[PDB]
Amino acid sequence: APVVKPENIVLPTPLSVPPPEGKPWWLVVVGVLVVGLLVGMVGMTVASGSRLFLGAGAIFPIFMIGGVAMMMFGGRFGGQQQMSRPKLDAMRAQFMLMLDMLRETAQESADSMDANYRWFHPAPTTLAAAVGSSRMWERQPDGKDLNFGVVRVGVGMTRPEVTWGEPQNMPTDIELEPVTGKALQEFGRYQSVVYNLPKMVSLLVEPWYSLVGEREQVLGLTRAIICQLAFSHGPDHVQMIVVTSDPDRWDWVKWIPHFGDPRRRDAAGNARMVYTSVREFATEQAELFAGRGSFTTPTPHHVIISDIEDPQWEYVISSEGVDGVTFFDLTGSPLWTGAPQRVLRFTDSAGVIETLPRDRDTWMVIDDNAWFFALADQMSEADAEQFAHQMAHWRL
Amino acid sequence: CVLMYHGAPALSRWLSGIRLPVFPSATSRWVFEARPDLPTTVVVSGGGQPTLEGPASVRDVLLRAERARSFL
Amino acid sequence: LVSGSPAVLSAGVAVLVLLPAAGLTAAAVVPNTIYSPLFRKIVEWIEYLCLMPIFPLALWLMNVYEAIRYR
Amino acid sequence: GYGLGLSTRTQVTGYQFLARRTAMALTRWRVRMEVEPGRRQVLAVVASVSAAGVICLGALLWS
Amino acid sequence: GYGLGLSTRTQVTGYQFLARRTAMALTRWRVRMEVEPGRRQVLAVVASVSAAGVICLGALLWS
Repeated sequence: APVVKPENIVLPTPLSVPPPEGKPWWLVVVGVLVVGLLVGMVGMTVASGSRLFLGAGAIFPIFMIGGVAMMMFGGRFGGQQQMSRPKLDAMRAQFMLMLDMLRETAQESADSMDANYRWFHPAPTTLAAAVGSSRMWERQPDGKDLNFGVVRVGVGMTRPEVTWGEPQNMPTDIELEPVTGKALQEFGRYQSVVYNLPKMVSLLVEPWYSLVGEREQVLGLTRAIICQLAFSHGPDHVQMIVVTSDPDRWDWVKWIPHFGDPRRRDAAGNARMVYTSVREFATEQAELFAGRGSFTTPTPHHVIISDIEDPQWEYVISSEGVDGVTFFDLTGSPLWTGAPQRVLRFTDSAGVIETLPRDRDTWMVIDDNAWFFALADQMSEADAEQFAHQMAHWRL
Repeated sequence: CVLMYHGAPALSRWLSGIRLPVFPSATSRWVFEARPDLPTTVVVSGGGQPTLEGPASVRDVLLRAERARSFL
Repeated sequence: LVSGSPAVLSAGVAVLVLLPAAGLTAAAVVPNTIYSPLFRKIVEWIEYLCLMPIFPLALWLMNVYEAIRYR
Repeated sequence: GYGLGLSTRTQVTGYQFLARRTAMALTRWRVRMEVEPGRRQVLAVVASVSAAGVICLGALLWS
Repeated sequence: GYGLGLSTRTQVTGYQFLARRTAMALTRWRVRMEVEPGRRQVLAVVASVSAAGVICLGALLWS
């Protein structure tokens, strides 16, 4: 399996620069007087015309031969001093190269995180491998449990494994040099996240989820979820239930062994755990549990999917849920949408999920405001059926 | 043209519509955790393609650079 | 009005129709665009540089220089 | 402190500073004062006047 | 920061630095900037122009 490592990197301290005080008014008067003298002298050389005067009038005022050095006293008397520029430009360049070294370190870290996440969370299309890496996740609360109950739902941002230590000793905002300050702002802004990684939902932290948006968006995501669980988790660890009013949309699930009821047998094999109503629960085995405590492992973790739109769920489903079972409310209703942290809302036609920001590690909500979460890995019925025809080939 | 040979990289920056950052001259706020969200490119066939994601508006730098080269 | 030259007429109507139109274009463009800090210094210094000539030119209009040369 | 009592030069500059800061608060509606174009352009005026004076002297020397 | 708002000279040099660094990133494909021939040769251009100006003045003094 791949490797990933956290790091901590302190950002460098921006440059400081003293703001120019501005020249006093008499200096301007003196400058104008000096120019007046210079033009008066040369003018009287032109008016006098003799080559002796034309020599003398240039020979005596040659002072720049020393004044090029005496510029150093500009910083003593307070004249204009543009000449510190080269040193500052060198400092800028140096700082920028240091920042580049940090950026490439962030790049390699983000590449490692990407390789790891996509190894754990392949895209739905790629799940047709169906062997070798299939069903390899494990019940037991160590190791694989970090990804046992978690499902890739989309792609989006995440915080890197590098941690940006504070740029200590920040100069005050009048001393702060514009370039290095702005560059560091942009670094902190954009190296804050890795873009287009797999976005994950943990099944172990919410009693249910409710899917609000357009019907085919919601369905496509649901098929993707189902096939992700079916590839990643074996039928002995995760069992599946679909409760529907439109079984034609769900006819593909018959091939998937996770929908097989081990208790009832028919001609085709195990009974399909697809019901046309919540009243059609003739199981009563997933409905003798207690309320659910979010994990911080049941024998199968039942996943019950509903798009029946029936008021009768609120009887067998309290405000807290059932122990070994997580739910997915298709066709979002006020019964299931009573917890915004559970609502995955397709805000944009492409399938942009918004929900609450959750911690990468604990999956716990970090703040209550709804925000961009993912673009959903929506999958077609044909691809789902094709994967199901692959998964039906296996019985281990 | 002898001057223009020296000014040709600068003009090719300027015509390509690359613009260097504004400077926070007096706003005195330097921390902004706005984390710009992905622009997302829908595949032109549409049907059954999960749409792709690029990191920000800054993806237009990749276009502007190739334009700057062509100007130069 | 004082001069009867058609060239003066053409220049006058041209400046009357262009200069406020240029002001309109400046009002539409400038608040939306970015600008380079260098150009912003030129647009500052334009002010001081158009300020400075006016007193010498004024003294030229009074012919103070010619009076002080002669008187 | 009524009347025509004496004042130190540090108070003269302190008042002129408060006058400029109040002028900037009057024409603009910001008082962040790290740079101030008012001074810069009155210096440009001073340059205009001193240049006119200089040329007037340069005119005096002819006879 | 839209519009024609004021800017400090430290921002003027900061922008000119980012302009040179972007120009070097454009003509060459390296941004290690410890030395930069672009500046050196535009200084050579400046030397050419200032020498032409100087000789033009030295030509003016003849009559």
